[PDB]
Amino acid sequence: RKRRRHPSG
Amino acid sequence: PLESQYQVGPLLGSGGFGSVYSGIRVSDNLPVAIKHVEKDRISDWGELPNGTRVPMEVVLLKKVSSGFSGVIRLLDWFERPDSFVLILERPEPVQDLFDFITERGALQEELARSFFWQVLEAVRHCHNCGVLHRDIKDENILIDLNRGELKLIDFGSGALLKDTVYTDFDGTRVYSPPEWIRYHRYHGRSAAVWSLGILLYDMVCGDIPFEHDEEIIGGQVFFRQRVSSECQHLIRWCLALRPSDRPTFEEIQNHPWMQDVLLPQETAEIHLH
Ligand SMILES: CN(Cc1cccc2cnccc12)C(=O)c1ccccc1[C@H]1CCNC1
Repeated sequence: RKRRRHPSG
Repeated sequence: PLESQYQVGPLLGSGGFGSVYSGIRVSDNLPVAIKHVEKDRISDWGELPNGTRVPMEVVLLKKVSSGFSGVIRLLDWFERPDSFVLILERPEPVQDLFDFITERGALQEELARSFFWQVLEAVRHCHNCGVLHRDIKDENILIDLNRGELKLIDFGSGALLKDTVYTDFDGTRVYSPPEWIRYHRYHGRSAAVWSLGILLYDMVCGDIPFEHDEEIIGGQVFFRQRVSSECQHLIRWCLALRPSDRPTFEEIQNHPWMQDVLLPQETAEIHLH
């Protein structure tokens, strides 16, 4: 399962 | 002069927060992080006591950077024609909590308890200093791997803490609460507690629970890993749909799952070294 960062904004 | 006080090393990262370089203070070889933000890219502005116009982030870092804590310390800052430069502490050796969880997977509950406790103390410290972070997430947490201490970073989406409603938000959506998703309104403490529930799930399950707005407002927490009943209960309390049903910081830290926390040094020796 794809774990990813999430940019703010 | 910034060029003469700090020896500049490699780019550590860049994004909506600006560009951050590794660095070394020439005066005493103190490791620093050197953060550049373009003035045009700065949304919120504030004034220091002296009345100088600075980015809100500088204002917030000064309010929390007094003494020692689990918060990144602003050591200095400079204004340039088109940018501000921030000189920040740099733990060494360091890994951010996002990369740490990617590499290790779901954390043992003993380790998540120690980390979550330290994040709680760091956030209490911000709130005691009048500062609301508004972007609590694993990406914004550094681990000092030798000392076992967590450091909160990136106040570029924060605000002065207040008891009235916020109607603006520029933090991370997948950590924002359902009242923000549905109504574009939240109160500071209860929204922080929601983001802490997300963080705790992230720690004990290996990834955040929600990716989509519908999941955030749906009120259903499925546990994809083995998590104790006590820890599940704390997470579900932090993620109550109604803000007033969420625990205070005191209720979190008095929760049965939070008792008998490891010391930072114990944490490093057992889990990090
Ligand atoms: C650049 N950097 C590292 C970093 C940042 C701010 C202060 C620091 C102090 N000592 C060491 C490292 C420091 C990141 O941790 C990073 C990298 C890629 C993507 C995102 C991020 C963070 C920055 C804010 N939002 C997430």
